[PDB]
Amino acid sequence: LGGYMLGSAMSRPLIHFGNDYEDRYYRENMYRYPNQVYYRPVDQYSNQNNFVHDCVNITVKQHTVTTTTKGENFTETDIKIMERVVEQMCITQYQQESQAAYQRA
Repeated sequence: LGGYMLGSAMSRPLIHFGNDYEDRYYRENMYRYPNQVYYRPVDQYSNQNNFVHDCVNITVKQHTVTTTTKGENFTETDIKIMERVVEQMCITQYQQESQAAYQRA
């Protein structure tokens, strides 16, 4: 995460899931299964999806590993979250960071 540009609070996708319970649950969880990720600045790398699974590996983790110490832990739902919000969002970077990392490079 040190050599990983924080994905400046992502696009806070808020997957909503189709369940306002979970819609709410991400809006509530966005400070943990959240609207932020860590990754390096990818000019879409013809596969940010790649750096994604690695970013979900850093971000859900930083929130369930350096953060499980705060008392904050995920469940496969909570993870299905970081995988829906983060695997998707970092994937969004596959298309979206070719924009931003084009900009920032």
